[PDB]
Amino acid sequence: SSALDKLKEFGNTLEDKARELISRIKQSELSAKMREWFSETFQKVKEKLKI
Amino acid sequence: DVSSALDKLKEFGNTLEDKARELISRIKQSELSAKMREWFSETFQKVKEKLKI
Repeated sequence: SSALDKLKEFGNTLEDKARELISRIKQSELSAKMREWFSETFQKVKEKLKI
Repeated sequence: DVSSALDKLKEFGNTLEDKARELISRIKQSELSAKMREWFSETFQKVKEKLKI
């Protein structure tokens, strides 16, 4: 059963890496959306108070 | 187009998770086969030993 249990460990590492990836994608998305929001808000404040 | 990029990676990650689970089920299917192949061969061996005797 050597090739089988080797494949089972493989499936489990894959599953864990997929979930890790998803979490990092969402944290990056949160980071990017806050960057864009902050910058846009700043620019609007700039625009409303000239230079 | 960053938005479409992160979304595509989200979709990839979700599918990879699903395929990993399917892989594990396929492995348990082969496990069943291997165990039965052993049970059949061993049992037949005994049939021979018991009778050839």
